Order: sequence, then structure tokens, then C-alpha cells
Amino acid sequence: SPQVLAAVIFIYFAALSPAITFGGLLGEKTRNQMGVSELLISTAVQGILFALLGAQPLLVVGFSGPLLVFEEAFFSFCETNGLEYIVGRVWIGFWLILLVVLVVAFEGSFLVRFISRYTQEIFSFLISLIFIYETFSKLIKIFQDHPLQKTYNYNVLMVPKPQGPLPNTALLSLVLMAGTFFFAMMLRKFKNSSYFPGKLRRVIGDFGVPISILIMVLVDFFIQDTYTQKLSVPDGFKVSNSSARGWVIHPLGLRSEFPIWMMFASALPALLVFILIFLESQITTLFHLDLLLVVGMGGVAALFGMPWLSATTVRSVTHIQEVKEQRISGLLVAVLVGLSILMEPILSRIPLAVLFGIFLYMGVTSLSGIQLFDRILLLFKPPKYHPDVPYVKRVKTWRMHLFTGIQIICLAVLWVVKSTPASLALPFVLILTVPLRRVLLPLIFRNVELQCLDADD
Amino acid sequence: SPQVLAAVIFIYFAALSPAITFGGLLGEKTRNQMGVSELLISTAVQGILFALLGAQPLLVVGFSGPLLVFEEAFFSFCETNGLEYIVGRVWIGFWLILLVVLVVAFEGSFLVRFISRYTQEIFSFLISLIFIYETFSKLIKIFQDHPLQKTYNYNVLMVPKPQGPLPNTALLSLVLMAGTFFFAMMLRKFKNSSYFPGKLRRVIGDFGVPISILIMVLVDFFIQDTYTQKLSVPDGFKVSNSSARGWVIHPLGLRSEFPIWMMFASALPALLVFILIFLESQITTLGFHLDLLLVVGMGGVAALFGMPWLSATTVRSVTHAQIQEVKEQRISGLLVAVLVGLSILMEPILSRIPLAVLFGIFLYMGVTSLSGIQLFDRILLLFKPPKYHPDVPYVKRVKTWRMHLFTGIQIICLAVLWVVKSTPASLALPFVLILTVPLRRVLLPLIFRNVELQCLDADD
Ligand SMILES: CCCCCCCC(=O)OC[C@H](COP(=O)(O)O[C@@H]1[C@H](O)[C@H](O)[C@@H](OP(=O)(O)O)[C@H](OP(=O)(O)O)[C@H]1O)OC(=O)CCCCCCC
Ligand SMILES: *[C@@H]1O[C@H](CO)[C@@H](O)[C@H](O)[C@H]1NC(C)=O
Ligand SMILES: *[C@@H]1O[C@H](CO)[C@@H](O)[C@H](O)[C@H]1NC(C)=O
Repeated sequence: SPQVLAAVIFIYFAALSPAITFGGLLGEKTRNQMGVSELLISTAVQGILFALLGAQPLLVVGFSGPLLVFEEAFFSFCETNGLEYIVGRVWIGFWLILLVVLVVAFEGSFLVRFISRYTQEIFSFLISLIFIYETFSKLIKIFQDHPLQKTYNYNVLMVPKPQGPLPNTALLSLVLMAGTFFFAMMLRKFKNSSYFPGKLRRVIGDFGVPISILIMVLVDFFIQDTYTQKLSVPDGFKVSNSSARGWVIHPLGLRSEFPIWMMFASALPALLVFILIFLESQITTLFHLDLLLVVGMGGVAALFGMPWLSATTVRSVTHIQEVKEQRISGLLVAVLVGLSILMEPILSRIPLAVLFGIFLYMGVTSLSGIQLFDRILLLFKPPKYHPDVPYVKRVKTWRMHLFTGIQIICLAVLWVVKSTPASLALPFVLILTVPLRRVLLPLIFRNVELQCLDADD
Repeated sequence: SPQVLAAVIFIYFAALSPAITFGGLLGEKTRNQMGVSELLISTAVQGILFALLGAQPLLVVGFSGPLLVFEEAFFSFCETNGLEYIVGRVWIGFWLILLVVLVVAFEGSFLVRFISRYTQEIFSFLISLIFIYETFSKLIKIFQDHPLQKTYNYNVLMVPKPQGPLPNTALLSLVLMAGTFFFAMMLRKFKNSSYFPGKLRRVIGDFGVPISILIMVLVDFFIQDTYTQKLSVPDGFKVSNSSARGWVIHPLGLRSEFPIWMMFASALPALLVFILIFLESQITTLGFHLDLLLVVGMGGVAALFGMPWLSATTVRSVTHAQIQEVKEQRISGLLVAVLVGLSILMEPILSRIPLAVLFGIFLYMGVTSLSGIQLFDRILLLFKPPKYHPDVPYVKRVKTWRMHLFTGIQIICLAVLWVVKSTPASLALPFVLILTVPLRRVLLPLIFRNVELQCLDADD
């Protein structure tokens, strides 16, 4: 039916664009041990399995910001400790399977009340700040690799990568990032604007990210001489690093023996991954069986070097017979995402600057709905300009600013922990905001102030 | 007085930024025959004279878009016919003085009624479109001069001008233009926003253009290796092009004999200049006759020295905004003019201002000038569905297709004006625009009705 096709196309694009961006980011961060190919095939397989055996087909599984942050932290930890990153991921997946087969007996569903708007907004703000910082750091790295000079060695080897500075690479990359961000934001505004027929305007606005990506890809395509770093996608179903690892990762070590102490100590990183996935599932949903399936599949996906995914409820806004239609649409979207690895010529001409502009746009748009962001903005507005909201009206302005400052201190502590070599503890530390709201904030604030500032809805 | 100093500073900056951007544009168009130095000196002298002997001290005098367009058209005409541009301007100024002494004999107060919102908004839209087109054409010229190539020549002569493509000149120029436009628009939005204390927010928003110019100038100043074209200002009170012309230019000719036929035919370009100046004065004001006569006489006198003629504008005064207040306004205007004239002494500072940031300011001015135009509003309404049309008298009392027909007729007029500007008959553009006055009066009532015309074309 034509109804299924349009929704399938929309969801496929809205899942592929983040998938492509996160695959590029993962390939850059993890030295191409896990790239766009692995992320795409993992997303496809896990989406098919979740559609077939998921309680709620509305959920679509895919890589997210917190998972990328944890992958970067684990890669850095393995590099510092001289361990195999992929085998460590395999053992984390083993311990994740153990965790999911352990939680079912105890039914740890009472923790949902512990996670509140406090933790949810802190997590979302941290993720958006991480996105913005990653985009700006990539821009700085591009400008450092190819600085603005008057003389360049115009005969430089480029088979692995540019071995020296190049004239127009940095400025064109900055232009592409800025243009992608500007076009995506303008298309979003047009979707929220009052121009053009409503149906056509909404259709154009829904596809804002793919349209901006296509525009900037064409812009870079017609600039023939200038070199810009492109997305690294292998031709066919390949691991994107043949020298590094194969498809089926052998446990106990790939190039060197895996220590037993790491095998036993992989439980803690598995606990941190479970915490991250649980937090993402809670923020997307607002339930217990679907989380076990995703983490259980993530443990199996680690054996093949594939990443683990999360809940990421975005499909409900666009959407027994309805359940069957949703199941079929999700399965078709997953199949299309998997087959998107076949169009390697198309993906190999997508610059990384466009994807990082999309990353910045995603962070900026994620900042929009956060109440913590609203209060941070109110920190700069005069009190007369504060909106008519319960926390402004029923709480003193300095008390609300103190609440915002405490949340800012929490964000700063999380950022310091992430920058600290002990970045693997970033999930746990974030969950430490749960006792703070429960056992420490009531000491400073009152019940009414806490209810107004931190509310379920 | 402390209150006088702040107003002087604000008006000085709001007059200097257009002064420097128009000086750069004139230096580009006229091959530095008239540049930043001449424009600044003319602006200072005419501002002092207008403050001392002007009926309305609120009026400010400076170069504007229509004057730049006419100067470009006259330069193109002179280069096509082989005439001397700077010497032809002398006879245009002579005929301007003749025109002002003729008009004072037969006071033409009836023409003010003829110019209406129709003509004034068509004029403003054409000027904004010209600004945007000039910025984009300069960007295209920059990208053509220094294309994005894999290999450039290591050493190229740059004493007269870069003789070949350069690595990062085009992309950095585009980045500077975009950044200047973005920062200016963001500061304009911040001025009307609800952040920061109201006094601080307003004073930050008022200085949006100087702040953006300073930010982008510093950004360029910290890119040591990359080259971008910068504003050309002589060290001291010097002619922009000493080889081309001196200070006092001989009316009979500088390097070639001036034809007598051109001496007599300079009346028509003088009439076109008078039409442009009158249209600008009518747009800004709505003593006007005396002010415009004084301004045109000063411009005709300044044409003897190779300096541009100015127009009447109230942008800076309105943005800043019984006998003692008038005296304070005169003193503030005189001080602003003196500071504008002394700005040439800051040659080291002005020589580090790229042309990309100035063209970004040009684009920002062109975009901002479209805010109050009803023609722009109806052009936007052409795309919005009729449900989303606002509660405006022409929306409610006129059928939507009739309003769109009105907008289409205005669009056709704008297209005709653009075609005339593109053709070698661009010198006739001031005349053709005045031809919209009969069209509204004698042709529009044939198609529309009295109520529709009064709602669409209203005085206020
Ligand atoms: C260069 C491009 C220029 C395009 C021209 C710019 C397009 C343009 O200006 O639209 C004008 C007109 C819209 O008016 P119109 O009211 O008939 O269109 C919609 C219709 O009325 C729906 O019933 C409305 O829903 P609702 O019951 O009220 O709730 C809807 O409102 P909303 O749903 O928005 O709230 C309306 O938008 O439609 C055309 O003629 C397009 C023909 C060209 C075809 C479109 C072009 C592909
Ligand atoms: C993965 O590929 C990168 C190049 O993309 C290479 O530098 C790295 O050594 C590879 N990893 C291995 C061989 O383990
Ligand atoms: C000055 O005028 C001459 C022609 O008389 C021209 O060749 C030269 O380029 C001009 N100077 C500048 C800076 O444009």
C-alpha cells in the first residue's frame, strides 16, 4: 500500500542519517575498527530482530551519542592499558548477556521511579554539549592538519591520507559544516513557518536533514580540485579494516592473549553500558522486556564486532492491524538500512564536514526541549522577561538560579570526569545525580520548589 | 556634555560604516578615481556645511545606494564613449547648480505629492536588490580571480595586485562575508531580544555593525599567511589615485579636451541626479526644499574637486532617537562630520579592514532595508497561503488575487528597471523609475478601483 511506502522512506532516511553520522564518528574515533559498515549492518540486523520479536515495534534501534561516548572512552582505556578493543567489547557483551539473564529473575523495574527529570535533562544536556564539542574539535583538527599558509607542497602523497597541509581543505570543510548546519536549521524553521502549502511544507521540513546533506554533497561534488575528507565505506559487506579484525571476533584474543583479569573485570564496563542503555530507554519511553532484548542482542552483536544499540523512540510521531503495519514498516526500514551499504559510490562522496554539520544541528535541536536549557537561558534574561511557567512563578528567582547553578556544577563535574582518564565512570557518575536529587536537594530546597522545578510532566 | 559625546560617537560610527563601505564600492567601480578618501572628505565637508547652514540638523548627508548606482552607470558610459569621468562630473555639477538656481525661481512643491508609496517602495526594493546583487557579484569575482585549484604558483607578483590565483583567498573572503552578515544579523536580533539588561542590550544592538566589523577585522588580522583584498586608503589627505587625477580638476579637461557637445548634454545626467536626490530626500523625510537645494548645490560645488555628491538621509539620526536642542543637534552633527573627516588619519587601522567584511555589511544593509517595505511583505504573502495572511487593510479589503496582481505589476516594474540597469541605458534608470509615478496615477486606476488602490497604496 502507498501508505506504508512513504512512512518507510521517511523512517529509513531519519534512521540512516544518524546512522551514517555515527558510523563516521565511530570510524574516526576507533581507528576504523568499528565504522559505517559495521554500524549499518548491526542496525539492520538488530532492527529486523526487534521488529520480529519486540513488544513495541514503535521503538527503532540505532547508535546514539552516549554509546559513542562510551565507545570512545573504552577505546582510550584499551589504548592506555594496551588491550584489544574488539575482544574487550566481546567480553563486555558476554557480561551484558549475563546481566540481562540475571535481571529477569529479580525484575528490577522499580528503578524507573529513581530516574527523574533531573537526571534526564542533565543527560540530554551533556549529550548535546558532547555533540557540539566533538564538532568543534573536528573543525580544529581539520584546521591544524591543513593550516592556512601561503606555500604548500603541491606534490604530497595521499594514498593513506594527506601527508601534509593542503590549500583549500580546511576552509572548504568549515564552509561545508556551516552550510549544512544553516540549511538544516532553515529547513526546520520552514517546517515551523507559514510559507507554502501545509502538506508540501511539512513534507519538505520532515526531510530537512537528507535535503541539506544532498545539497552539500552536490556542492562538494562540483568542487573538483579541492580535497575534503570523505566517509570511509568499503565496497560491499566488509569490516572496513581487514588488517585489524575479521567478521567473527575470536574471544581470548585476536593478536595477543586476552588476560583473565580483564575477562573478570569486564563486568563493570558492562554495568556502565547497561546504565547508559537503561537511561536512554527511560528518556525515550517517558518498557522492561524490550530493554532486555536490545541489550541481549548487543551482547551477541559484540561477538561479531558490531556495536550495541539503544531505544531511541522517534518513530511514534509519524507512525492489531496497526501493529502489523508498524512491524512491516520497521522491518522494511531495517532491510533498507542494511542494503544502504550496497550504494558505496553514493556514500563515498559524502564529506565528513557535512556529517559533522549534521552532528552540530542534532546537538542544537536536542538542546531545544530541555528545561535545564530553558533555565540556563533565563539566567541571562531579566526576571520580568521570564515566562509564565510554574517554576518561575512559584519559586524565587534566586532559588531557581541556585537550582540551575547546581545542575551546571553537575554538568561541569561530568565534563571533568569525561576529560579525566577515568572517563569510563561517566555513566555511574551521572547516575549519582539520582541520590543527589533524592537525599541532598531536599536539604537545600523545599518540597514545593523541588516539585515545581523537577516535575514528571 | 556627557550626553552629547555618546550621541556623537553613535552617529559617527553609523555614518562611518556606510562611508567606508561605499568608498570601497566606489573605488572598485571607478578604478579608484573616487575612493574612500574622497568620499570621507566630501562627507565631512558637506556635513559641517549642512550642520552650520542647514534648515533641519536632523538630516544627515552621505553616500547611498542610488548615488553609487548612478556613479557606476556614468563611469560605464564615459568609458564606452571615451569621455573623462571625473571631468564629466564637473559639468554635471555645474548643471546641478543651474538646476537648483532654476528651481528656487519656480518653487516645485507639487512634485512632492506625486511621489507616493508605490514609487518609494519600488525604489527601496530596487536598491536592496542592487546591494544583494553587488555583494554576490563581488563574491563571484573573488572566486573567479582565485579559483579552488589543486596547484598554485608558489610566488606571484602582488605589488599592483595578485597576478594569479591564491590558495585560500576566495574561501576566506566568503567566510568573512558570511561571518560579518551572520554577526550583524545576530546583533540586530539581540537588540530586539529579551536577554541581558535593557540598557546594555540596546547599546550593544545599536553598535552591531561596528562590533561585527571589528570582530571580522580581528579574525582576518589573526590569519597572517592568507591574503584577502583590503580597503585602499592613502596615508593622509591624498587623492585615491594620484596618477589619475589631482585635487582640483580642470573643467576643460585633465588629459584630453572635453567635447562641447558633452558640455551641453551634461544637463540630462544632472537632471537624473536631481531626480535621484529628490526621491531619496522624499523617502527619508516622509524646509525640505531648502535642504535638498543646499545639498545639491554642495554636491555641484564638490564635483569641482572630484568629490562625490551626497543625499539626504535620516537613518543615523532616527536610530539615535526648544532652541537648545537644535543647537545641540547642530553641534553633534558638526562633531560627527569632523570625526568622519579625521578618520582618514587612522589609515593604519582602515588598511587592515578587508573588503569581504565590508561587502558582508553591504549584504546586511540590503537585507535590513527590506523590513519596512510593503512590497516585500506582499511578495512574501505571494508564497504564504491566504489563511496565513495577516490582519492588514490591503489583505482584508482587497481580494487576494487582486493584491497578487498588484504585486505582479510591481514585480514587472522592478524587472523592467533591472533590465534598464543591465543595458547600456543604465543612466536612464532614474528617469524610468519616475515613470512609475504616471503609471500609478493614470494607468493603475484603469485596472484597479479607488478603494483597492487606496488600501494597497496608502500614505501611512
Ligand atoms: C517557485 C515555487 C512557488 C510556489 C507557490 C507558493 C505556493 C502557495 O503560495 O500556495 C498557495 C495556495 C495555498 O492556499 P490553500 O489555502 O488553497 O492551500 C491549503 C488548503 O486550503 C488546505 O485546505 C489548508 O488546510 P486547512 O483546511 O486550512 O487546515 C491549508 O492550510 P494549512 O494546512 O497550511 O494549515 C492550505 O495551505 O496553494 C497554491 O495555489 C499552490 C499552487 C502551486 C503548487 C505548489 C508549488 C509546488
Ligand atoms: C585500521 O585502519 C587504519 C587506517 O584506516 C590503520 O591505521 C590501522 O592500523 C588499522 N588497524 C589495525 C591494523 O589494527
Ligand atoms: C589609477 O588609475 C590608473 C589609470 O589612470 C589605473 O591603471 C590604476 O589601476 C588606478 N589605480 C588603482 C589602485 O586602481
